[PDB]
Amino acid sequence: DPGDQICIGYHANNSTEQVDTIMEKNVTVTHAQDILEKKHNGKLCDLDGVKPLILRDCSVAGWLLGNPMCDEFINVPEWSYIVEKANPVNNLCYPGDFNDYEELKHLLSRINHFEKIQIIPKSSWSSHEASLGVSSACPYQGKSSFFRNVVWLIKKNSTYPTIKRSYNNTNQEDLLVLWGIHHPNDAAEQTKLYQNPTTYISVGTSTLNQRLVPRIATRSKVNGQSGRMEFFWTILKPNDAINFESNGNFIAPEYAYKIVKKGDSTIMKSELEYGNCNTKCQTPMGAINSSMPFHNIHPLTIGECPKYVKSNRLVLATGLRNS
Amino acid sequence: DPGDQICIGYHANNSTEQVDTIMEKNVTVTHAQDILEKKHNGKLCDLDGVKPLILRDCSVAGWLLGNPMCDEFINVPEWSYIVEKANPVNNLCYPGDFNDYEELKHLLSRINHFEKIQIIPKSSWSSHEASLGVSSACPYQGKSSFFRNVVWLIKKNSTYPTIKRSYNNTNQEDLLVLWGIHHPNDAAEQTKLYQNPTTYISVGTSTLNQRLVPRIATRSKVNGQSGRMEFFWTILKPNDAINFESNGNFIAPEYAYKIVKKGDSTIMKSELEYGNCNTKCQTPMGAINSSMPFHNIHPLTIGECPKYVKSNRLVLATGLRNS
Amino acid sequence: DPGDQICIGYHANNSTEQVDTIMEKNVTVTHAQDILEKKHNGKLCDLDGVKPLILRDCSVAGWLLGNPMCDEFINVPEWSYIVEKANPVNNLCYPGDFNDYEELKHLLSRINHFEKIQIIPKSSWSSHEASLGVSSACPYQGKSSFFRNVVWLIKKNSTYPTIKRSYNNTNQEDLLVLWGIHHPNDAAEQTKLYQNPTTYISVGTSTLNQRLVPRIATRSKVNGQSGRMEFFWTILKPNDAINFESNGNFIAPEYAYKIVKKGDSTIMKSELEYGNCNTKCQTPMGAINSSMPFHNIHPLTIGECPKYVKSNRLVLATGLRNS
Amino acid sequence: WTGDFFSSHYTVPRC
Amino acid sequence: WTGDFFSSHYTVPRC
Amino acid sequence: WTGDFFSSHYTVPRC
Amino acid sequence: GLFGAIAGFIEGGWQGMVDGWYGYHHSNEQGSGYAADKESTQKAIDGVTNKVNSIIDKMNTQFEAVGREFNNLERRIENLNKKMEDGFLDVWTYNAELLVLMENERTLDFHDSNVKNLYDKVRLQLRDNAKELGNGCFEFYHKCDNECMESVRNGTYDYPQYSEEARLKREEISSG
Amino acid sequence: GLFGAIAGFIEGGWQGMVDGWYGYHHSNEQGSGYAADKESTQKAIDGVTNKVNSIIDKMNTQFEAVGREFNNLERRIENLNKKMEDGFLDVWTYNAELLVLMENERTLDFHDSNVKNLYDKVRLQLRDNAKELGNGCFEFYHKCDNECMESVRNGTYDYPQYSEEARLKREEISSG
Amino acid sequence: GLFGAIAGFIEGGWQGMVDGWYGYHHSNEQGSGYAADKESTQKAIDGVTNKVNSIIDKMNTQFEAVGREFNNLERRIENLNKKMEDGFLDVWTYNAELLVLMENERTLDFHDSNVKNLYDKVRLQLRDNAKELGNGCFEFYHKCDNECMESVRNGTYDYPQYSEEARLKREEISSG
Repeated sequence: DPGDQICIGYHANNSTEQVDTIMEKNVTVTHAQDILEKKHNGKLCDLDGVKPLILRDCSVAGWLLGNPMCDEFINVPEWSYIVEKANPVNNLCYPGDFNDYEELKHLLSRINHFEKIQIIPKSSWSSHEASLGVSSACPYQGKSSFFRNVVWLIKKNSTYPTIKRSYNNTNQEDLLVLWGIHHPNDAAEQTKLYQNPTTYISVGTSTLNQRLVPRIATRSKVNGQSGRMEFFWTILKPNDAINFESNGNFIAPEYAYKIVKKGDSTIMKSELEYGNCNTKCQTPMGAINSSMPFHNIHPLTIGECPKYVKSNRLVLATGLRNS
Repeated sequence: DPGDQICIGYHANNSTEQVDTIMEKNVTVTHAQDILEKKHNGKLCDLDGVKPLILRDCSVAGWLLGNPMCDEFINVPEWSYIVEKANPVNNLCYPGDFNDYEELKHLLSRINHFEKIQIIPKSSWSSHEASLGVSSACPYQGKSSFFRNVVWLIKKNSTYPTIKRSYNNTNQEDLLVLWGIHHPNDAAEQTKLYQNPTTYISVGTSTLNQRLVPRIATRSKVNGQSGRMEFFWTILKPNDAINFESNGNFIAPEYAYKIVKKGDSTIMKSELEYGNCNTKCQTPMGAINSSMPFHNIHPLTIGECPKYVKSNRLVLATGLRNS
Repeated sequence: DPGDQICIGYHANNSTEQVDTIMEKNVTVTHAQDILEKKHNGKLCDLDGVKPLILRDCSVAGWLLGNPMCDEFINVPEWSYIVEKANPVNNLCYPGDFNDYEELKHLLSRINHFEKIQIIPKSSWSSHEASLGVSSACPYQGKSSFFRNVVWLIKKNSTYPTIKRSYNNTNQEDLLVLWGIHHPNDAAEQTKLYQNPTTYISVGTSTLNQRLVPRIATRSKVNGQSGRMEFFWTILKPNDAINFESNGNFIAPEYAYKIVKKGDSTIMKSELEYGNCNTKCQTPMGAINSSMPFHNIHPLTIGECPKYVKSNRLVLATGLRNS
Repeated sequence: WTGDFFSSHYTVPRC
Repeated sequence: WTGDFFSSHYTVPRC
Repeated sequence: WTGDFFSSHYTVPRC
Repeated sequence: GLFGAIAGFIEGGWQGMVDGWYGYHHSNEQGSGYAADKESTQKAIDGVTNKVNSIIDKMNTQFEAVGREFNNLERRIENLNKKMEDGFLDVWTYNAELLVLMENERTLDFHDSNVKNLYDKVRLQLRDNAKELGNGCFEFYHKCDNECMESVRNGTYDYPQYSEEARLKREEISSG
Repeated sequence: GLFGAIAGFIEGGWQGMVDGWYGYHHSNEQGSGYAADKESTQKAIDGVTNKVNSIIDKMNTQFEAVGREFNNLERRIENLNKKMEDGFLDVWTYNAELLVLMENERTLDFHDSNVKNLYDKVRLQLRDNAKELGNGCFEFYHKCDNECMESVRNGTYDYPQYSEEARLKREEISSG
Repeated sequence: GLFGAIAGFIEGGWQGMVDGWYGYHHSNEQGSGYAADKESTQKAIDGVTNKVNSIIDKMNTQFEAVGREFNNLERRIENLNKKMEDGFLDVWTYNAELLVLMENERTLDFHDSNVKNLYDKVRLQLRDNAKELGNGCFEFYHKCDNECMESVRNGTYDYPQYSEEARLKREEISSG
């Protein structure tokens, strides 16, 4: 008679999941786990319901200096991350330079609210022309103007007295102070805006000893202006003051920002826009909401985010070869 | 009859040693080897019986410049490593700046004996006031003084002649030359210390062309002094000389250090103290004497030291699963 | 009767190839693959039949500035890589400095043909002495001379008028513009070469605002000259011009190089010479033509090259243990 | 992390 | 890459 | 490095 | 694979097996069906989940890039930043891919080992009383009823009871 | 090795075997010779070539150094460049060497596994009809001619034909 | 484990075994005791020591951090230094931990393989003359004295001497 039979073997199911090994690839398996995510919404979102600071076509310089076109940001709320275009076009309206701009942006990567306070009022300029510092390269509404947070002081009558102003951080939070120097094309322009021909700017703090002198040269009409405007910045510790003393080519700090919230943030070089959303992970290419430990979207991420690998397929085999 | 029996099996002992694997963890094993060390004495020690240079509450600047409080180090012997506190308080006594301080410390990481030689004697100042350069911000013994290795030259009578001094490295070892510039608060202070109102400092070597000019500004009484003192340094090759030419605000190099021993050293940012010991491995948290190849104390080590991993447990299984 | 016998076993051949494992090393194997290459020809070669730019004992500065000894390169063709000695001796003939030399070399790493164009003719100097700027530290043929691509302008009669020259990149390729400043030993030398005692140099572009002033100091006769020559450079975008305005100590840009080919290149610090060859991989120690994926010659390679590992033996076992 | 193989049959470890 | 073991006997994969 | 297993019985390699 | 069990002498899988990865198929006089060895399947479930989570936790300490800016005269340090942030990415992507490949090959062969172990286990309990067909099955000389079947499965095969019976039944196979 | 087959119960290799890594040696009344199991040898050839190319492709994404210069006041950033370009080289050289060691140990034991699998395969086809000598050979109770030999090799051993014959031949061995 | 020997059909360890990791336990008419297979134990000792030292030597080329300082305007390059020195530390700590885990799992299964190899070795020398109980032991049909025992151990089991005796003794077990 045919005998009873015990047999030994394994399980097979309808899984078309394939996994790769060192010797064999595309091995069909009973159970597998994809460990890599490849899905993004394609739009900037809140992070912990905290809105991003979408600078749009404006730059960090124009936003902090007060470019007439960046007036949309005159008052910004708390942000999780700034979004700045690669080549923002609302930048220095008056051609010039920002001393250690990239460093200032690296410090901005660690802030999460700035409060703008008028350090020196624009009406505090009795000996000098305050509202005469407007230019055609900085248009606010098809008429002329300048950076809002800074004042382009100009001689009164035909006399530009020595400015000797001082501000003490009575505030317990550190302050961000920003000033500037106009570098004109000829000595006639010099004496026209600032009577005194030889001019100097003296900025002094506990860690600052600054003796600037305008550089007059035949430069070119960038933005229609051959003159330049070099901008400088520094951080004021509490119980600490900044002293300005200048006789010409002085761009006076009107507004200054305090570091009220020093959290964690980034500068996202992305051309996307706010999409009325909130996610736990944000990339320059979109937002990710994946429990998978890995991702392949963008190496620069913000928030609770997966790890980034430059791979296209990552699946772990959890079962055995399928029939 | 019951037959004779040969059996096959393995060994089990009293080992409570547990090792972890990819699928199973806390696996009791017959024999294991811990490859990670987690023990440190907690004190700074000699390295090859060579004492450390415990700067205590002094800084590298104050030690090399000759801060009146750092006089304990007026003559230091050979060291294996410097120990500097995070925030030493015996630093620039007179507020100022050290040009490329961090670079000079990176070069100090490769030295193992400096010899201090008087390059320009303090009595070599016949035309200028040598021992008048003392200040209240630099107290040596509840009276006033200045950096020892540098001279604060001051006008004699009411005349400050042009200093034109020169020193040739007749020495085969390279020399470390350090000078400085006083930046005063007003032109009255200028003419008070140095009659001449417009002042310059000219330092010249084969690789140096230095035209310094004092910067007068309304700075603040840091350490009770609104004036500043900027310090500069350079290395003199043998068969090579430095030329100084100055008419004011000149801090003259008295002493200079030679690189007599250029070995291997470090700057240990640690708050520990010398504990009358000698070890082969030193960390900022203590000293290690372990034959184990790995360690988890501090990423910055000096001497024959194990490798550092940020792990808490590392044991290799050398035997089999214990019953 | 003795029965028929089927047996099971493996292959063994004459292979003396040995491979290492984690527990056992020097394991003789039937078949192995060496994955590491250790062979180089020991000579510089073409890369895609494109000749290297063997600077010989000349430097990049002397080649671009026109050192009288580097005249062999007055006209260089397209190259795959520059070869520069560690210490080229045909360098700055007149002692001085090159502003941001290493950066300029990093940019040269991305170029593959430069075209030298006379921007300002040497005969365009009617108000100044053009062919009087020759020096004993720059010998062209046992007589004296200077850098060819630059002009050492000198006062005419006893008058050095204000130079105000300008050049527009009418060329669609970017331009490399290089100038310089003589820093003399005494004011007598100043007034001897440039009548005017106080001198300035004003260079202006869209991104440049440059106000140089000569620094007079008692420096030393390096190359027999106590005066120095500081050289500066910048890149001119098309539709863009450079403005020079100077009254003394001005080294005028005669020739300028255009970036006609911006490919991929390197600077090979090697003492080898051209060996009339062509290879797909070039190293500072030689050339490699190996299909093996790895190599151990030099970490810096150019061209289709294997990967570099600091290992001496790398063989993969493809067969089984040999008898 | 629990991949949940053969549900209602085995206690997948890890939570 | 083809190491060519036991030539004229087996089709070493990979080209 | 010699871990010395089963001492006086086997020649642990490596010195 | 390494143990010759999956895709080897057991050339196929059981789609009818549903409650486990490894198990047995019986075919006695009373019926034929599939049962699953719950012990080996669980042990495998536990090991596999622990392997995945360990891999994930080891990967969790992985370099994370930060964005920085460098002007047109900081080209060398910009190149340094670029090459390093990408070299860490290269190293880490390799690490992940290689670990996946290796640990998968080892998971597959772990399943192979489990199947071969269970096969050998019952080959050792079913002694001279069972003929080994080679396809992964055993033929009982003495007929093994459902309870007798589970005895084989659950590991409580009281051989001596069927020892005499299957010895007498082997006598007939020995004499034709 | 791990499977005890190469350097184990098969203590040596066959230099006369030329067409394959694994195979059989027959010695019947008509002759003695070496044949090679082409299936297992190919499978091994394929797996080994695929392993090498995978290793090479995984290694292909490896850090590449670039040369840069730093003046005498850029010593700190020069040290950074040096340490990083060398640390990537250290990490990558380790990765390569370690991977070579591991994947070799696994290739060798893959060959071991293949040999043991083939041995078990024919041990399972040659049943009570063959005595297992232990040295890696089997002695046929019933004489197996060349065609009968290939039947064992190619896996088409019609046991029942020789079943009766080798059972009768085992009867004599059982009675001396 | 992978080979089913440790924690498998040999469910426990011998605390009385003292001179080796692997070995045998005899129980004849004259006595019962534990002996250790010195060959397999040494081979394992050698392989394990070589594995540890190789791992240590491969780890010896590991990145070492150096301390540097950057002023308050060198924040970007300070961040670069920090991230790189820590990223090398991350990569290297992972490498060490992962290698430890993998090479341990492989050491444990190496011991498993050795035990299973020795078991199969004596199963192959003890032929029809011994009954395989399954728990890791064999019962000699013919009584095997101490010298006969060592013959099994040292690999010099002269089967033919006990072949006739255990065949006659199997005759009685076959007829009850």
